[PDB]
Amino acid sequence: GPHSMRYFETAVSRPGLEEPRYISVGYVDNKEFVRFDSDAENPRYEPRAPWMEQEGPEYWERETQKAKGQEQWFRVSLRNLLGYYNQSAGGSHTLQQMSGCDLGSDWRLLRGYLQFAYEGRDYIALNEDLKTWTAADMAAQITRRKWEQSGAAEHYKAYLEGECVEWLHRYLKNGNRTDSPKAHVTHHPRSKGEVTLRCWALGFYPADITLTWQLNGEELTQDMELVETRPAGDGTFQKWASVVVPLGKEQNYTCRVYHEGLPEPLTLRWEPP
Amino acid sequence: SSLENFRAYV
Amino acid sequence: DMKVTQMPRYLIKRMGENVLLECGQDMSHETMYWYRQDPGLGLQLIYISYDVDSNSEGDIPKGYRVSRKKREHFSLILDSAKTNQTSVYFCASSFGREQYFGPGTRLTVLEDLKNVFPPEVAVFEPSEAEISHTQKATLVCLATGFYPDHVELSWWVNGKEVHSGVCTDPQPLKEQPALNDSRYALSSRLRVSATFWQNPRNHFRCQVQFYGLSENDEWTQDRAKPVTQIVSAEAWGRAD
Amino acid sequence: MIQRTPKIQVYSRHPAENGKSNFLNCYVSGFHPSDIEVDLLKNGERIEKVEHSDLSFSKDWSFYLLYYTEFTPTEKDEYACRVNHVTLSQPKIVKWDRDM
Amino acid sequence: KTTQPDSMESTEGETVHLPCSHATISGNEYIYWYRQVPLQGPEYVTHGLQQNTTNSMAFLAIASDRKSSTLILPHVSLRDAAVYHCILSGGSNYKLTFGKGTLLTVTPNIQNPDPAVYQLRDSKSSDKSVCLFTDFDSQTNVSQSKDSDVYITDKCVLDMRSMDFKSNSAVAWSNKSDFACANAFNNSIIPEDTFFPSP
Ligand code: NA
Ligand code: NA
Ligand code: NA
Ligand code: NA
Repeated sequence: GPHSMRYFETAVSRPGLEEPRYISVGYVDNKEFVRFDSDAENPRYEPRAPWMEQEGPEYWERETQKAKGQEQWFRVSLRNLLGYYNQSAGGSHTLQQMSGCDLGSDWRLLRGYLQFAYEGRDYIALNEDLKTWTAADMAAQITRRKWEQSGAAEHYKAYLEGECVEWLHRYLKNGNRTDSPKAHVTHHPRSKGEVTLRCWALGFYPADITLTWQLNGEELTQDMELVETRPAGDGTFQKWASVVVPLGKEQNYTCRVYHEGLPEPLTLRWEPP
Repeated sequence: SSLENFRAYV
Repeated sequence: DMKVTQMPRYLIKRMGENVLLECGQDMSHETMYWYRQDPGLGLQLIYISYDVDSNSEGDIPKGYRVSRKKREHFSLILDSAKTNQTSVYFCASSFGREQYFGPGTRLTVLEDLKNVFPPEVAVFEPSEAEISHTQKATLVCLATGFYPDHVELSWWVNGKEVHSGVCTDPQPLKEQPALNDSRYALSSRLRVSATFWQNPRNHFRCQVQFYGLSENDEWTQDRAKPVTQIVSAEAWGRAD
Repeated sequence: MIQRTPKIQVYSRHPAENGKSNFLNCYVSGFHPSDIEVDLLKNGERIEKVEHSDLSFSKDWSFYLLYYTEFTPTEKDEYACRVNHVTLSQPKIVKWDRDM
Repeated sequence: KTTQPDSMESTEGETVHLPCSHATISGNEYIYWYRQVPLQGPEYVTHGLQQNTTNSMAFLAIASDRKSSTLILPHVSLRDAAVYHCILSGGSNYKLTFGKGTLLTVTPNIQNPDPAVYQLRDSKSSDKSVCLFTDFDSQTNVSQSKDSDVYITDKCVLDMRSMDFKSNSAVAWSNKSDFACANAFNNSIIPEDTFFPSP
């Protein structure tokens, strides 16, 4: 079916030192599979998923060399940015890059991505056509003119339409897979005659999920308390949603869990003894 | 397989 | 707009002296390069500069070092000139598209300056037989007895430098073919119509700029110091 | 330039069971710039063996990291996460509650 | 690495096709073309990543498999004679490796040849002379003398643009008294109708 690959790069300038702080994290279907980190004793790309451990030495040496190239590209770019913004002083000048591709069931490029941020805001992005750029401000317009003159978009398009798609195929074959949520309801004291019912969804992947509380198929008037979706640390996610209900009425309430890995949404409740 | 940026800097 | 500068075009240095070759580009490109090219061989990269103080050795860095303190300039330094560093050095810059090259500096490193000679320049007037046969007139300029091969020949008609109707020998001839230190001869032609040659108000000048010794170059020889100079030969048109 | 302070969540990898090995997590997200200091505390004392995920970011460019350590919960042991960031006037401490 | 033929010869005004083979090219490598006139700074001509590119200087055709390419120069000028270098340039790389390239020679199309050997006299001295071989068709090449005391230049093309006129010439000179314009170019294959004005 549909699949994706992304690389999330962060570079923080340290112009008084040899190179910027640089980290690249790669994802396949939003799951981390590789990473390069300059904060490491011996910086190199490493597998972050067991199915990558069968790639071969040439792959790792090749990826590492590209990262050393990116480190220099980020270092010179950050010096240019320092000048575009009139040497405005700061200890954390940040350039971020996200790139990658979406593959369809029919193996075509659905969408190619390339976008940059400087100082936490959009800077320049390659448009969906993989031919034109959207510039966020005056400084980004300088970059846009430079890249239009040098034909930069063609290099990125060729990567997104080619190498990105080819390697995403290779990875999917190597890695041979959604994890459905397992839910349960916990019961907690709250006030005199009232109780908190907390619906937990655990062990799910992807992170996208919806939790709702209902009474006899109808929505509740109260607003649910919820927590933002959070990683468990094993590649799976957690979330909960709670309601305050009268003591002795708990069994009547139902939690529904909506997730792509579920043939149909879950329905569960707290069962009294 | 990672993208190596086009030689033209920002 | 896209211009890389290099001066001088030619330089003579004694063996063991230091050398500084300069390159400039006012477009503030981040990347600059130093290459050398020996005759019959290709351009070889000495050093590349990715930015200020970010220099990497190329294919043949031995005997050279570089300086990049500002993006507009890139210097090549030879701490102790070797005769085998006699070559043509080209600098280049890039913004990420193509590389833009400078016009080059021809460096000749010599053990001593005893064989350094300026050219003697002569103009040979058009033959009456050519004038009658073709209604055209060819002037020949010969620049002879010079060493090293550090000349720039140009033609000037009525005080204006001309390129039309001109051809200069792409390579000089050796006055004594059997010698490695042979002096050179170079010829050039300037062709005009017979009517233009027949006007006595028309002035022709063959100019040869020779790049020889400098002021800070010590000269202990008896003969006239072969300094950098212009040597010319002139002729006027005539009716008969 | 945009700076954003981290949102913090402190929780266990699996539902807490006294005397059963687990992982204590401190999830920092929505922050900018990426420089951050995160400590996990056991009864107010800094835990030594703490690891963290590889720095990445969300669609609004804000960073996120997970800090974690193996722990065996008990009825009385107390845990927290302590975060410092340039947008904070003082470190922010979040206590672990097993029911949340 | 690229592979090109060592040489290509052409007459001005015709189309020149400069082939280049690069069977081990990678997806991210551009095909760049640079040219260099002897002793002058190299100059960018064109580049492409895939298929065809047209600019004021040339046309570049890249095969669908990207394993070969061709630089096409329609209606070549004498100003196009140079060594042409086809080089692979990694999209992320600033370095280039110049190879041998193809020496392209372009000969003028002499409309009305009138081969002749003229004797030219020095402006200031009456004893100094030079022999000028000129107006011959581009097919003739000029050899050095069999005598080491005789200096013979290679042929040179001059272009008088004001008229639609080009001419080839070579110069010969010597100090030996046995030397004359009638014998000067004896070691070359010159036209049988070469004009030798009678002194
Ligand atoms: Na320029
Ligand atoms: Na006149
Ligand atoms: Na390809
Ligand atoms: Na194309």
